Amino acid sequence: MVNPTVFFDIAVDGEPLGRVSFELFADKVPKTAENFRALSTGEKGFGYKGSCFHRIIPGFMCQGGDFTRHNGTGGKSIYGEKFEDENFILKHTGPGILSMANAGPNTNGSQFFICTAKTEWLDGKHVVFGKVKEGMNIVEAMERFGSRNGKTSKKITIADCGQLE
Repeated sequence: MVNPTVFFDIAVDGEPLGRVSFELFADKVPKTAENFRALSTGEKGFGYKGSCFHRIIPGFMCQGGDFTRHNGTGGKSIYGEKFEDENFILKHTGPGILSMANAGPNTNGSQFFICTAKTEWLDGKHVVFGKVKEGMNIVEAMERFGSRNGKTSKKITIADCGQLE
């Protein structure tokens, strides 16, 4: 095997921005990687396609994944609703890190965030499970639509998403 690669085609108020591809560390966090992969392909009948990045903070991160409530309070995993923190082997070492958002210990659903900088204070609190492979320039572009409190100036949506490799 080899770690899977998924992609997100980002749009700003419908206007295509570009593609961001991610390598999912299935070799270190198989359960967390699988949740993201399946939600990216939409194979379970629900997922990221059509959802938006509701919280974008410049110099920090781009958060999304709430396909149920579309406001940062919903979303769900492919294992029911919420699942345990698999492990904290990987750290938020720098820009491009893909990690799970949560509401405290063992509350992983579908929400995730892409770091635009090293965020060591999240180590041991959020499960790191992947990283940007291609399109970091697109993530930087998305970052320009965020604000200090996270509210986005325009709607940043996942026009399409799926698996490449």
